This record gives sequence, C-alpha cells and structure tokens, in this order.
Amino acid sequence: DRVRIFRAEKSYTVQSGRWYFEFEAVTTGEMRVGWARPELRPDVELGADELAYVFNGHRGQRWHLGSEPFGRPWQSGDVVGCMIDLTENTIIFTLNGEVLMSDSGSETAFREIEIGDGFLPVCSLGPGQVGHLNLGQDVSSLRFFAICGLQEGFEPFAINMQRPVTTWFSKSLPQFEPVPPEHPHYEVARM
Amino acid sequence: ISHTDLVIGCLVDLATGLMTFTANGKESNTFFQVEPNTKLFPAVFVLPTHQNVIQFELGKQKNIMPLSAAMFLSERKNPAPQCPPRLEVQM
Amino acid sequence: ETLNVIIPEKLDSFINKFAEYTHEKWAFDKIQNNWSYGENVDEELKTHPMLRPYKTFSEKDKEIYRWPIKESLKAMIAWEWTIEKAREGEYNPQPPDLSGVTLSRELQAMAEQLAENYHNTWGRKKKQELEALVPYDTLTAKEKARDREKAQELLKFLQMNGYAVTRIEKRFAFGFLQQLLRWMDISQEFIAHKFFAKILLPLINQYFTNHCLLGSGGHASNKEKEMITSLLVRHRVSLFGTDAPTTLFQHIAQHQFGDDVILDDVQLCSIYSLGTTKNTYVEKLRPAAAAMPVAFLEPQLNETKSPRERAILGVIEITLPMLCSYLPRWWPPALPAGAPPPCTAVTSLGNILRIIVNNLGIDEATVFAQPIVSRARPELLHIPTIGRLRKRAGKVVAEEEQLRLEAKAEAERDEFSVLCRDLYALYPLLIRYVDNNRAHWLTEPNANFRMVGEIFIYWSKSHNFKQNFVVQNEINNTLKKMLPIGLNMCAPTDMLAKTRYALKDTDELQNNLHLQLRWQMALYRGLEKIVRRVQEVSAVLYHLEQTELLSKQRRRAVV
Amino acid sequence: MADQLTEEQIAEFKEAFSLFDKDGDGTITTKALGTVMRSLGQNPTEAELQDMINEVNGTIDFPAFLTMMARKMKDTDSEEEIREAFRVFDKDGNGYISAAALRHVMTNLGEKLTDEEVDEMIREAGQVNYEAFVQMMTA
Repeated sequence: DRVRIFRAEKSYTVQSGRWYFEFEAVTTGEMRVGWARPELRPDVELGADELAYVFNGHRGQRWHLGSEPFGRPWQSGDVVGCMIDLTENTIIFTLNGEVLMSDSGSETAFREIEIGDGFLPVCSLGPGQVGHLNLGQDVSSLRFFAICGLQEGFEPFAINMQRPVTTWFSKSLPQFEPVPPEHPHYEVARM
Repeated sequence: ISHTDLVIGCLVDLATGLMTFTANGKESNTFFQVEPNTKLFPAVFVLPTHQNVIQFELGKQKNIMPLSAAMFLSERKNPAPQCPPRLEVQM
Repeated sequence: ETLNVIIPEKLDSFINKFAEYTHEKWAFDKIQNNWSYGENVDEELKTHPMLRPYKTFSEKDKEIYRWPIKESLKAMIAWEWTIEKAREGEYNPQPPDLSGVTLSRELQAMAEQLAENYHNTWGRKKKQELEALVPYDTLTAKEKARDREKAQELLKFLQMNGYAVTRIEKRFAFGFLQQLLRWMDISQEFIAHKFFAKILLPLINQYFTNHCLLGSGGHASNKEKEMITSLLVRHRVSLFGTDAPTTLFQHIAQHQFGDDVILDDVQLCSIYSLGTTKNTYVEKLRPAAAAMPVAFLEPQLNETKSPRERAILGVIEITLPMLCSYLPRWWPPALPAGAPPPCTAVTSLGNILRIIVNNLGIDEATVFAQPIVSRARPELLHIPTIGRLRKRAGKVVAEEEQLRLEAKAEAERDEFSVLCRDLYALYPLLIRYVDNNRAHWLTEPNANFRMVGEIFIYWSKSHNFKQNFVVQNEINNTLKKMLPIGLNMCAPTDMLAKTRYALKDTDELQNNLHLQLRWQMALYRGLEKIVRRVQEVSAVLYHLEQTELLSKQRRRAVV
Repeated sequence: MADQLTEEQIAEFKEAFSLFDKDGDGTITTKALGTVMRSLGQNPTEAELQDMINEVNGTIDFPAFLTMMARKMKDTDSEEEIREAFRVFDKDGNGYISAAALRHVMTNLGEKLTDEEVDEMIREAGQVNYEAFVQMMTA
C-alpha cells in the first residue's frame, strides 16, 4: 500500500554534458518523473526532500522541497520529456514537443542548482498506475527529440551502449539492518 | 505506573529443544519446543513511553553460561560474559 | 443574578442533583492513580479523604460543593427566564449519563451561561480578591483547555435532571445591505440641496475580501444601489466586484440612456459613458434586454468612435463585408466596425484569416493599431503562409530598405529628424509581428520550406537592432527579437565545422575569410555551399552578443 | 553649535526671556520656563521639561536657556531639510529625476568632487526617484 520508485545504477551518473530522455505514460494518474541525486533514501516519497527534482503526475506541478503549480495536466498516452544543461545548471521540462511554462512566465523549471555528485534519471509509479520508460538506446524510438532537443545540441542518455542500462527499484519487503549512529531519535550505549 | 525495575529472563536448551521463560525467577506456565535444525535470533519488540526504554543485559546464573559461549566456536568452554564488537542491535 | 435570586421550592431537587452529580464521580476518576484513604486528603499517598458525594456525606462536604451549586442553581434559575424542573436525574460513585446532551439549539449557551455565571461572577470576585481573567470567547486554545472542566461541570445544571433554563459574514453582507439601506437615504439627503466616514472606510474594504475568492447573490444584492445612483469613489470597488463572478432591466435603460444622446451624437455625458465601461467588464465576467444591443450595431454606424467599439466585445452580412474589406484593401473608418465584427468572431471557417490578409493590404502602406492587433489572434489557427511569405517579408524588405535608408542618412544638424522618423516602423512592427508569432506555433511541427530568408529578415532587423532602437524601446507606451529566437530552431535545420570557425570574422563581411562519434549526430541528418552557413553564423554572433568609499562627514556636507 | 540659529530669533528670545526674569538678574524659576514657551508658540508636554532641567537649586539663566531651544530647533529641521533638498533638483518639482543631468551636475556642485565618486553613487541608489537617492545620500 505504497508508491514505487525507479532509477538507474549509481555508475551511470553524469557530471557534465547535456542530457535528455523521454517517458511515455500509459494511463493518467499518479506519476513522478524527473532527475535525482545518487544518495536517495527510498523511505520518503519522491521529490519531498532536497534530494530530487521531479514533476507531478496528476495536477501539473513541480516537486522539490514542497510544491509549486507548473504546467498542463495529463492526458492518457503522452510523452513527457526531461532535459538538463550542465553548462548553466538548469532543468527544462517538455511535453509532447512543447515546453511547459510557469505561473510567472519563466522558461526554466529549476535554476542555479548545485552539481555535487551529479544526477541520474528517476521515475515513480503510484498504485494501479502504469507507464513505460524509453531512455534512448534506440534512436529510432525517439518521438519528440527531433522536434525539440536535437537542434539544441542535447544528447540522449543511452546514446551508444551495446546493451540496455541496468535499473534499480525499491522493494517493500522489510529487512533488518544495524542502527545508524547519526540517527535523529534513538541511540545505543555499549558500556 | 511502576516504581521498580522489572527484569525478565530467558532460557533455551540447545540439546533438547526446550524453550522456556522466567519472570523475576517465578517461571511462567508457557514454553516452546522446536525442530532441531533451527536458527534463532534473540529479539524484542517495544513501544517507548520514557526517556530510557530497555537494556539487553547478558549475564549468567549459578549453573548456566551466557550467550557468548553459543555464538563463537572459540568460546565454548568460557563461562565469562563477553560483548565483542560484532554483537550489535539490528532495526 | 444568583445573589438576589428567587429561591423557589423547585430549586431544591435540582440543586442537590447538580451537586451530587458533580461530586459522585470525585471518588472513582482518581482511583486509577491510587486515590488512597487516610487521615488527610494528601498527595504523598495520593489520598482522597474528600472522595465522597456531596449529598450522601455530612454537612461539611456541601459548603463548597452544594452551596456553590445551589448558588449555581440560583444562577441557572437566573441565567435565562425559565425556572422549572420536570423530571428526575439520569465509596466510588459516578456522575449522571449526560454525555448525549451536547450543544443543541438552546442547550449550547445555557450550558455555557452557567459556566459564565460560575466564572464571570467568581472572576469579578477574583478581581475582588486580587486588589482586595479567563473570558468566554477571548479564551484561546490553551485557555479553553482550562475553561472546559467547569463548563462541562456547569453543563449538568442546564440539561441534566430537568434543570432546563432553555431558550460566515453574511451579517456583514446584511450590514452591506444596511449600507445599501443607508444609501437609499444618503443618495437622497443631498439630492434636494459621522456616517459619511462610515462610507469612507468601506470602498477599499470591499476590494480586499473579493480577492479571497449558500448566499452567493447576497453580495450581488448589494450590487444594485450603486449603478442606479450613479448613471471614482467606489467605482474601482465596483470594478473590483465586477470580476467577482433581475437587475439586468436597467441595461436597456442604460442603452436608452446611451440612446438619449445618440440623436445628436453625430456631431452630463461623463456619468453616462463611464457606466458602460464597467458593464463591458461585467459582460465578459461570466465568460468561463436580450437583443437590446441592436442599437450598438447602429451606434457606430451613426456618426470616442473606436472607444464605442471598445465596449462592443460581448451574421450573413459577413460576406457583404468580405468585399467591403477588400475594397478597403483596395483602398478607412470601418476598423471599429471590424472591431464590431470582432466582437462576435469565432463562435466555433477558413477564409476568416483572409480578413487579416485584407487588413495587411491596408497595413502594407500604413492609426491605433494597438486594439487592432489586440483581439486579432484569438482564433489564429487556420496554407495561408504562402501569401504570408510574400506579405510580411516584403514588409520586412520595405523595413530592410527603411533602416538602410536611415543608415545611409546616418552615414553622414538634421539627424534629429531621422531619430524620430524611426518610430514609424517601431509602432508598426510591434503591431505586425505578434499575431504572426502565434502562426509560427503551428508550423514548427509541420516544418520538421520557404523560410530561408524569413529567418534572415529578423536577423537583418536584429542586426539593425544591434541607439539604433533606443527610439524604439521608448515606444513601449522584449519582443524585438524574441520571435527570432522562437524561429531559431527551424533555422538549425541546415556537419557545421566551418560555422564553428565562422564566429571570428563576423566579430573581427565574412565573404572572404570564410571563403577558404559524429555518426549518431549525422544519422537522422541524412535520414549553395559558402553562403549556406555564413548567414546563420551572423545570427548567433549577435544573439550571443545579446546575451553578452566616500567619507562620513563629506556625505554629511554634500547633502 | 550655536550656528543653526540665525540672529533675529535670538533677538526675539532675549526680551522674551528677560520679561519673565524675576529679579532683573537674568535668572528664572523652573516653573516659568513653560509659561514663556506658551508665548513662543512651541507648547511641549510636561514630560519635555524635566529632561531639560535634568540635563542642567533651580536656577536657570540666559546661558543655559539658549542651549535648551538650540536642542529643540535643530531636530525640528535636521529631519526636515531632506524635504527642502530636492526643490531645485528636478525639472517641474515632483519627484522623478533624469539620470542624465546627475552625471555632470555633481561635478560643479561647489564641494569639488570628481567623475569617479559620482559614478560610485548612481547605480547603488536610467531613472532613480527622489526618495531612494537620498536614502543612500543621507546614510
């Protein structure tokens, strides 16, 4: 009774360049599609903390450290692109070959982000929802990249990999693990 | 509420499959019995209502050696209690 | 009051039942925390020697439990004008089962007035104890936590044992109706000729609460006396109430009021004309005396000409205007009629854009083009680019010849005349390239064939914009090259290695210095040489270029 | 100092003080200090009179008397000269200031500034109004 999340492996992260990928949602509903840091805990839902930059799935808003309304909501069976320019640290969202604007009439979706240890693509699927994730290993399967993205000098993510990229998700089966010593609430004392 | 310190104990027998409890020495009616090829992890479950909660006190009585003799093959003939740094508490 | 109360014979069964039920559960509710029994009611053993009902104990357990309750029954017989009882009630005893008698239509305040008669009478006595203040509604969320143990205790002498003394801002809207009731007199007490200040502190307050957007038309009920008494005070508040989406009978009368001067309008009037302005805003306010505006069709046809058409914004003769525009395209004062044709444009279909193509012919050598382009692209959807390729590009070619004529004059007093002469195209192009921009947001997917100089027209203008438009920037009463950026995408549909080296001689005419892994990028590119790159190189060369202490007392002396 | 008062008010303050001098020795009591101030026009509260005499037997003379209203005349004009400052600055006298003239009117203002400091005091305030200019000028 929760929400799943999906990401690539930690090795595929980027520090520079100019990257782009697509996402074709099957049904409308509850999605979260964006980018994320590597050190991402799976407990919190996506975009709540300061560890991810992500879009809505239902009502058309951007999600990082809270919320702010942004762009047009979902029809069923559409493509939500995701863009990032490391040369000036900006996050750009497209939708069906159209850039989503803000309430203040700004072109970017996020601005002046710190690089840190870089980013890697991310997604999230709510209860009952479904949507597949093209990523760029076949250039022929790029729907709106020639419309927006190719002329700006962007690159698809898996531009030349001889095999498709590994992915990791969060599973719900609770395991056991030692207590972190920098925990908020509890502690232990081995006197 | 309380005004004293309740101490519960525990006793398992490794060559019979007996599994029993105590409560301040006054034993309880219930016990347990298990198949021989079974691994057991000593566990608690708690909801906290105070600044301090619980302490795993490992020790011994006059005829029974502690849990240190069970985990480590070099400690089978050692009745002293020991907390080596591999013994941690999970969550 | 309870001190001078009427102590009847029926204030004896209810006083002893409001005291015992307040003292029965005193022995059981504390037994979970070891309510002991000893020589004293102390807290060391947590003992309770007062754990006894006030009715079953001796006389000493009632002077502070029943005498405060009989005085409360002297207060519950004095809180309201209903002093009667008609029923009976409802160690370690317990109180009566009275948790179902909650705040009813009459037992809400009657179970709280006995609290106030136990609080405010004793709090005035507490004020008589301080020198010799937990209020009712001014007790906050933390003060009501200390004000609810005795109010529920005073809820047992109001609804239990038959001791029954029983008896958002629409009121501000009713006060607004009272303000409208005051407006019936205040618009009459100066007609035939302290409270005016009450009307003063309201016109801004009306504007405020509307921005925080059962009885929805109660505010619309107030929207009545203003429009009648008028035709700048609360007129802005009326306009503030206009966006806040029976009385429409005055509209035809106002149309008759417009028709009252429309006879000699071919060759006061302030209250009349200003009425229609807020009405027109109210007209498209529900855009989420039926055909009484047929006078409006003949209003501008009679003789503030286009200003009359500005109010007009709320069928088979369109074909009759199709040549009339064309004759005007062959050619004046039908733009307001075109605005009156724009007032009911797209109700839901191909040559509607030909009206603009007709308008372009007049604008090919050309007035108030602000409103002429304002309601223009409201349905710019329907191709016509082939005529548009010859249209505005020639207008650009006229504009390209215009600034070149200006620069040739600037290639040598008298230059101040040319510095004001450049505002002709500045008002023109800002009125021109705007509806055309929305047309570009339709062919972008389509053209992904004849935009080969359509992009270059902007860049030549942008290079002309690159002082040379300082008398164009002041025509704001930045779209100068924003559309060129929007059209820059399709301009990149033309292995650019030399173009990367071209950006040097264009920042040093590069018709001489430019005269002399990548498979995935060139994958879809394969799926008339030298100047097929130098033009595009000059575009980004300017586009990237577009992106490109005093002491203390001396400042106390220069002041 | 005693330069902010020009001469004619002290030419009025003398006989206004001397008439209520009780003995002709140039002294007054503490209570008549308010009564002369009623004749001046400036009528402060009772609270504005102890701190006068707290700043200085109960014997007040024309030496000490000038220092009172000199403290009470500068404060009534030091916060007021920012109003009378801007009256020759702009064109019509409203509040909008063209920044073109301010790049060269400050180089002949009489305080003998240079072109360097006046560029240090223009962008920290195209057109800056009257009230943000003085906010970085009066410090």
